[PDB]
Amino acid sequence: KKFACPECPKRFMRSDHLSKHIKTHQNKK
Ligand SMILES: [Zn+2]
Repeated sequence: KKFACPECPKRFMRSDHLSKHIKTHQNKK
């Protein structure tokens, strides 16, 4: 529900710091 790294079952309260986190899930490529 809401926004949150769809890759890992975590929880966040924003889209900025939340996006930067998912940025490490797709290193390069
Ligand atoms: Zn994640």
